[PDB]
Amino acid sequence: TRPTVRPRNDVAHKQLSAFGEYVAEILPKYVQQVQVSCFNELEICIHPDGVIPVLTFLRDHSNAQFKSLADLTAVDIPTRQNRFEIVYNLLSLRFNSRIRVKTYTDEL
Amino acid sequence: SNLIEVFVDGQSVMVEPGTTVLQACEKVGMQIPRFCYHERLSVAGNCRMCLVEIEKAPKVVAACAMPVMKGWNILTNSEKTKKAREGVMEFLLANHPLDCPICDQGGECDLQDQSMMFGSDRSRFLEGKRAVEDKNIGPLVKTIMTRCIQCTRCIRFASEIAGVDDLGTTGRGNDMQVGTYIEKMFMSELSGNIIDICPVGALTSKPYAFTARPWETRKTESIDVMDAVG
Amino acid sequence: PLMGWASTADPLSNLVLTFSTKEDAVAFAEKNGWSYDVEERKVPKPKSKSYGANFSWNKRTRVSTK
Amino acid sequence: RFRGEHALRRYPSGEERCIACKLCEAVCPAQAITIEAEPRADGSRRTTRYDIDMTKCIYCGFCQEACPVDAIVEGPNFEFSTETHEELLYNKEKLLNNGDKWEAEIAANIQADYLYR
Amino acid sequence: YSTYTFLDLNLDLSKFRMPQPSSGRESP
Amino acid sequence: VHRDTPENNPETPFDFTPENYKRIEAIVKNYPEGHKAAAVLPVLDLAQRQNGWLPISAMNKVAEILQVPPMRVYEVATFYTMYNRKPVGKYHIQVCTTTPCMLRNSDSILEAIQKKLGIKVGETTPDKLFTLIEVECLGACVNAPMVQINDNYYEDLTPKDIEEIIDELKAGKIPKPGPRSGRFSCEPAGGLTSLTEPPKGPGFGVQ
Amino acid sequence: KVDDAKVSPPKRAEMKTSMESLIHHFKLYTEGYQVPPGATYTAIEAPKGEFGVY
Amino acid sequence: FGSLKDEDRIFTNLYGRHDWRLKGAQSRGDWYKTKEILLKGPDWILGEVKTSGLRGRGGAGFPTGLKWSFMNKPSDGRPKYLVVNADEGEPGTCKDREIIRHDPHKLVEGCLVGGRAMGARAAYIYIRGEFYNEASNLQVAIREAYEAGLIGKNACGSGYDFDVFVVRGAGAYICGEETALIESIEGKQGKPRLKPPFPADVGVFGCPTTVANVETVAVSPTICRRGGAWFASFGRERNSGTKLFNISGHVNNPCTVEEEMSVPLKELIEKHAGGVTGGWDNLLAVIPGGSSTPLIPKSVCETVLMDFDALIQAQTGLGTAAVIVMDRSTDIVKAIARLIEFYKHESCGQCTPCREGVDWMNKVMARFVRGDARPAEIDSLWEISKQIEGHTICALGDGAAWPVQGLIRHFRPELEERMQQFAQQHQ
Ligand SMILES: Cc1cc2nc3c(=O)[nH]c(=O)nc-3n(C[C@H](O)[C@H](O)[C@H](O)COP(=O)(O)O)c2cc1C
Ligand code: SF4
Ligand code: SF4
Ligand code: SF4
Ligand code: SF4
Ligand code: SF4
Ligand code: FES
Ligand code: FES
Repeated sequence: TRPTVRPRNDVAHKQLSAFGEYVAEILPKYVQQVQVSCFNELEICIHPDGVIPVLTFLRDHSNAQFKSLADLTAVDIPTRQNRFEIVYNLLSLRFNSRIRVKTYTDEL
Repeated sequence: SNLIEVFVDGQSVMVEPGTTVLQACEKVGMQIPRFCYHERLSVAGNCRMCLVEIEKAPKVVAACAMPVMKGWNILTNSEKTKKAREGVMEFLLANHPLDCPICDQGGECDLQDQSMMFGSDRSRFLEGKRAVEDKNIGPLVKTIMTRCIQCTRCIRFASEIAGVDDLGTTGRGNDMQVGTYIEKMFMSELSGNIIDICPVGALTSKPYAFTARPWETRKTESIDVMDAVG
Repeated sequence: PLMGWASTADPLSNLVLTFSTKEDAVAFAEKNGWSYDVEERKVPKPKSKSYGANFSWNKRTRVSTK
Repeated sequence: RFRGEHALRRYPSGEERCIACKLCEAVCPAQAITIEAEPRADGSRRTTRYDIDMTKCIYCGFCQEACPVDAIVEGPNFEFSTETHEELLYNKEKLLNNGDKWEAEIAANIQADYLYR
Repeated sequence: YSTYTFLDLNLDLSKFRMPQPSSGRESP
Repeated sequence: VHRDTPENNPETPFDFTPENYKRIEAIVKNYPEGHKAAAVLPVLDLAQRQNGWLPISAMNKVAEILQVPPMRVYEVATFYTMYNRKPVGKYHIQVCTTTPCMLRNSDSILEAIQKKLGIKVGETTPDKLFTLIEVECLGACVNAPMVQINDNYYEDLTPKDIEEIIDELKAGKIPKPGPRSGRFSCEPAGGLTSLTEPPKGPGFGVQ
Repeated sequence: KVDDAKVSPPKRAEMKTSMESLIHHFKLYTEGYQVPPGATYTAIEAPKGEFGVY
Repeated sequence: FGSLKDEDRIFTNLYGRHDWRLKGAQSRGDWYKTKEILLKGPDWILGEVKTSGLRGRGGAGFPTGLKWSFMNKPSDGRPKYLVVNADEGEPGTCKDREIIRHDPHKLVEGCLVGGRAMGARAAYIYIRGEFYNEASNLQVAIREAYEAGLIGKNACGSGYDFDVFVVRGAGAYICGEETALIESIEGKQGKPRLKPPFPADVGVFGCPTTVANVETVAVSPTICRRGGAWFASFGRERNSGTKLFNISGHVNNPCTVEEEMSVPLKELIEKHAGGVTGGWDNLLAVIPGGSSTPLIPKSVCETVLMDFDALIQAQTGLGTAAVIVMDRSTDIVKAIARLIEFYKHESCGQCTPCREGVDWMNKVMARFVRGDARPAEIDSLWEISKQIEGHTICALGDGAAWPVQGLIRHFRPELEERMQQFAQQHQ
């Protein structure tokens, strides 16, 4: 628009669009929503039964290593009918990319 | 039956034949910036601060006071609306004193909760600022009529509900004041109720006057017992 | 009694939560299990206003001084 | 531009430069300031009580820069070390005394440094 | 060419015929 | 200047002449009744005609005539230009300065009035009656910078008229209510005649 | 400073002449900015490791 | 356009200036065929003005044959009135107080004739208070004919015959716009309404009326009388008829002028009779209209005729029909700056665009006439003129952009040399 406004690029906005298209195509037992963040990051909603396998799919592979766990965190949210929000975060050291795993839960 | 299907922002909504652009756009959940329009009063068009760019038209209209014809495209956010709201609300912020250290509506005033959200970014005047003088009305209403965006909202109050016809519009052009021409005091019941109506810091409270700014108070609702209706 | 600071016990005293709806409003006072009392939402009259009705031939709404 | 003991300046021949506009208390991050104004009898509004803890004071420089009328100034003297917690609470009529023990010190500083900010 | 003498204009012959008035009502 | 009243004369008084009350009958007969309700533009101006400048007690009087609130009258008298509230003179002179009158050599019909008269510019005379203002937009800029008076106007101005109209009114004469020189009938002057005749066969309304 | 003044405060010699400068000096010190919703994460090279904010 | 004329003859729509100005017996032109005109119905006159398609001389288009027939509701239960203007608010107009000067009998000729088209009840004409001697003779001109049994309340031969009620303002505003006149006809302060509520023939005094100009109804007798096949006389097929002019500014004889459509101003202004300034090799910088038209230099406007689209082919058209020039001695910036100074002393004060936007300019236009410090304020002053169009209610918002917006055009070294002089003087 002008100076002092962040310039975007459509390169990573297309690649990270195209990459995680087939993380919902090849495990459609667990992944129930994927959305692309506008600042070139990926979120992927995962049912809490798929806490171990979709990590385990990522953990070793030829196309998506993601071998560094940067940050595990947790957010609480009243008025959701399922309170909390567990958010995983990983790092593709071969590829320089990020993806977050947002698994909802409850107390009990 | 008896409605016009009118498209706001490219989205349908069904309004009565005879509402306004203001109320219809307030049905789908939008607030055009309002100055000269309170609900419980009459309607005037004398600040020109709702400017909707109606689609497929050269001109720009006021959404306060016009009907809604057969189904328009009420296009709120465009590149001609946003050149008008930014242009009207640089005008009135010129002839205006530089308070908000000491003016008592420093928490809510609508030259301040528009002018971050809508409106401009910097000033170009760069000297001027006419300065009229104050007076007294009563020992309830501190009156500093320097501030005065001249929206004619307090004047339509008196001719309305509180039926004492006492205030007026005195002058021509830039030279006009608002208050009573003779030194008559204005006092009845409902006389101190104008200091909610007044949208800037001209009419402000006399006993409360200089105590506390309104981001610190703790609002708890309650019911008052001095009278019949509660 | 050294300055005038309005000191206090009552350790809750500053808690507002923001719930989205009535349906999930009362669904939190029970799960932790304390009593409550519910207000109501109030939305105004729709209503009928029309500029141009301020000028009459035999009606009573006719404004001046503008 | 050093930070230290607090002060309240005043105009040429005195006016107590403060106007109780309530901003130096809304951006203390630590909520030290405690202002309670009142309409003073002449008509111009002033403070009655003004309280700065010297223990919750985290020494930002957010009071120094929020003030429109240029009054409350972090003054350049680290002379401190009192012996009682009952003492480091400041009133209004400490700060003025502490702000008129020098103004030859402070006004030599601000005249050098107002050109940047 | 006369500052006064408006009764020659106003009410001299325009008072005999107004006409009529009927002018309606509008009480209000 | 200001537009407020610091209590010179709340009760002046100023009541009308019984010749004037019957002229109020004719004005109300014109307007349709009910929305008649304000004949304030001839009625208040008739009060100016009796006095010459109307104080605040005149404004309170006409409210009782027309049963209006008084603030409905204080308002209207302070908008229009012709009404006078400060005291005035016997001859209230108007020098019509505008853009084309500036082009029509107002420069000598400017000051050199004060060199002719001896007062301050834009100001009343110090003694009684000469009060000088300047107005805009009355008719002909096709004439010279014309000077209106309280009953007429003086077309074709010049410093000789400044040497005359100021001079002859100090003795109380009538300095030519019209064009003092030039064309008496404001004609094209080279197109003025145009063969004066009956207008070429009236009666095309057969159609 | 970032120029567009909804994020930076203005100069001290600017909030003292003009009118539009107090309304963005005052109200940028009673309340803060207004930032749109949505999460984020980042990382820099802190001199012993990272430093990330979610 | 035809044959580039627009002549001047004696077969005109005016009676005569020097013949007789007092009361009279309505010799040849006035009251020639009196009752036979209004003997027919309204549709004989409705659309009859389409033979001219008279655009209207108030200061806009929207033809006066169309506003009387169309945009005219038949009846519901309430009366109707006529409001004839007579106020001349554009500076240096003089189109009025010349019609009232020598031909006052013609205005009541088509007052009763024009009101038959609407079927209105009464007639309210509105004269400026400042014109008092001419308006004194107007009420005398009533009693010459109206009192003589020719008009009202059933005269002559028809059930439709009515009066004319003369009022006066004082120093008002309501010249330049309607809907402030029907407010000031009441008694309120004349701060105008919105122009499309329900516009002026829906919501009026208490019941819907019309607003016309002096020669919008003064030509209406003879245009219904002569008609033709003459009503398209000069100009192109856009505008038709003959309109009244005036010559002011710098001339040997600034005088009243009468002509028809689309005459070139190079031969029209020099004629009748002297062009005493520089006819050529001076500037002869001309203004098309009264106040709603900015400057033009010695360029193609002298080759351009006076058609409505001829000036609209240029940057700004005008319907006030007022000509003012400034060739050599006058400063260009100095004259028009006192025309912006004019608008501060007439403007209403309701809308925050006009009020406190003109005074943004009048404070700084007086700086440019002085010659002062650094430029590029001009484009800022150009933007503010670009920022009052649809913002105000009445035309005086639109009539205050135009003398600014055209002075900023057409003229590069206006103050680029003047402010240079003060920048050199301070140096
Ligand atoms: C700059 C300007 C000046 C005007 N001056 C007058 C005037 O002096 N007298 C008048 O009756 N109308 C004047 N008008 C236009 C009024 O709006 C007009 O009288 C009204 O719209 C009726 O127009 P009509 O002739 O088509 O009936 C002026 C308009 C403009 C833009
Ligand atoms: S008191 Fe001031 S803000 Fe309120 S209506 Fe009057 S002028 Fe407007
Ligand atoms: S009324 Fe508006 S402009 Fe005046 S001090 Fe208050 S917020 Fe500022
Ligand atoms: S120094 Fe400034 S912020 Fe602090 S009390 Fe005084 S006026 Fe208010
Ligand atoms: S230095 Fe910072 S924390 Fe301490 S009193 Fe000042 S603003 Fe508050
Ligand atoms: S242009 Fe502006 S000031 Fe003039 S009448 Fe219209 S709204 Fe009022
Ligand atoms: S914005 Fe209040 S008048 Fe249109
Ligand atoms: S404007 Fe001054 S005489 Fe026409």
